[PDB]
Amino acid sequence: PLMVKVLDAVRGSPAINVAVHVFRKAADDTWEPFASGKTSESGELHGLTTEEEFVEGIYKVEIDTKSYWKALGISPFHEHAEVVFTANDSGPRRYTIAALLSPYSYSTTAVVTNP
Amino acid sequence: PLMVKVLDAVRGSPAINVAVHVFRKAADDTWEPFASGKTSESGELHGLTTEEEFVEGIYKVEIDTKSYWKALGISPFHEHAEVVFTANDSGPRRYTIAALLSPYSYSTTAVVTNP
Amino acid sequence: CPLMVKVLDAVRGSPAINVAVHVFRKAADDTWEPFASGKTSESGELHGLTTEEEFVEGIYKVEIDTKSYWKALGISPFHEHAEVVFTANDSGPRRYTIAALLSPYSYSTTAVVTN
Amino acid sequence: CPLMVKVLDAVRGSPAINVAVHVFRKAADDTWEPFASGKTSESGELHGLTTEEEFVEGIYKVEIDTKSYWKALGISPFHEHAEVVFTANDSGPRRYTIAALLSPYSYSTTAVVTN
Ligand SMILES: Oc1c(Br)cc(/C=C/c2ccccc2)cc1Br
Ligand SMILES: Oc1c(Br)cc(/C=C/c2ccccc2)cc1Br
Repeated sequence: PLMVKVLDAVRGSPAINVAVHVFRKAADDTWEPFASGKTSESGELHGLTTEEEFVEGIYKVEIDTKSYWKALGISPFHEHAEVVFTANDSGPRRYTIAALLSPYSYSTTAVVTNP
Repeated sequence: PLMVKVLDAVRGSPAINVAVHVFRKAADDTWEPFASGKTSESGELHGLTTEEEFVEGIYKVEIDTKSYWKALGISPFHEHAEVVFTANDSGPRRYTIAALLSPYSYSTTAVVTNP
Repeated sequence: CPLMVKVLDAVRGSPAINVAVHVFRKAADDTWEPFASGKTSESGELHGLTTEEEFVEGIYKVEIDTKSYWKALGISPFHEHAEVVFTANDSGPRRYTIAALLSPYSYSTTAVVTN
Repeated sequence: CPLMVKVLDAVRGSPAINVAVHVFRKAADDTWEPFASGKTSESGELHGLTTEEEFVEGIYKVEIDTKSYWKALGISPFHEHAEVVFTANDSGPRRYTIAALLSPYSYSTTAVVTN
């Protein structure tokens, strides 16, 4: 029920091997690690979680954009791109979080579907 | 070798039933109709052309954003979103043209791959 | 002046300076006629394109010479240019800012319309 | 002042007015400490956050209260807020504008860094 897709606006290509960390806000208001992975050759990251595991909550998807641009030898502006949202509060949904990256800019969007 | 994908930033959903017209610049510098179609329930439009047909040239992909927002009962700013590019000039490539729409804004990106 | 164009560079994190911009108005025969042009300043802005008297209701196209901009920086871009096509409407607010954010394979644009 | 934040609304084509913005600086213990805050003006801009003397090199986070903005307009948004996290570096240019373009399910941000 959670997928992340990352594109590179400079190359005109998927952003491959981008690290992604997902957190969920805990009872005590701290960010607990939830899941993590790397985008594939398609710029997609699948398999982060299951419908059982992905309960209601406030989630933070951290896309490690600085590490991505540095691995490419470029000095970018942002430390990371974060997307913070409440999920599954009217029941289970499927979420795609897409991000389009440039060295000094990013854009993100969500696609939310009801299975 | 040509796909168009359109997302809606207001709904958080694919932009469905968006009309798309493709033109190719002719010998005489006019825009000749090349192909057209509508996005599906996934916001994707497949099947516009073939690798034989999609020769080198300058192409214009016109995404009919006004008609999309009007069909939804909304008065938007732009008449359409255009993406104009040279294609296949170093041999055949696969192109995805993605666009993310709001009533007073759009963003577009290209993903170009070599099969 | 009721129309201003602002262009930014997402790669360098700067105003896009000395970008040619041409504005056209749609004529009764559906051709585009030249209306105004200039080059962006050091702030990435192009002021003084027109006056209230001249800027009547109608369909306008703002063409931004993105290809020359990228080539002058030694970067190969995807698009031939960026175009923004819209209707000016006297029942809306009176001042239009057309803003564009440029990357080699992507651009984003928005309108800020105010009184 | 070396730091300005500008927020725009992609749905209405306007400045995003009276949006709360909080700036934090990363402390030696890795916690975020409050640094500056304010509300955007009628132009969507927040000036006067800090001074040159106070704005030393370091990691800063700009948090934008997008959720309250959309709810005040009667719109259900996706994100809890928008955050922009970056390093201020004295070897780069001296003035930082953080610009954000808001839609209910999307946002785009860019940095314009100039001398
Ligand atoms: O499967 C795709 C593809 Br192909 C492109 C996108 C493009 C997303 C995007 C475009 C402009 C600004 C922000 C995100 C999203 C998804 Br989902
Ligand atoms: O005066 C400005 C500044 Br400074 C930045 C912008 C940024 C616009 C923008 C940001 C993200 C995507 C598309 C456009 C617009 C204006 Br009018």
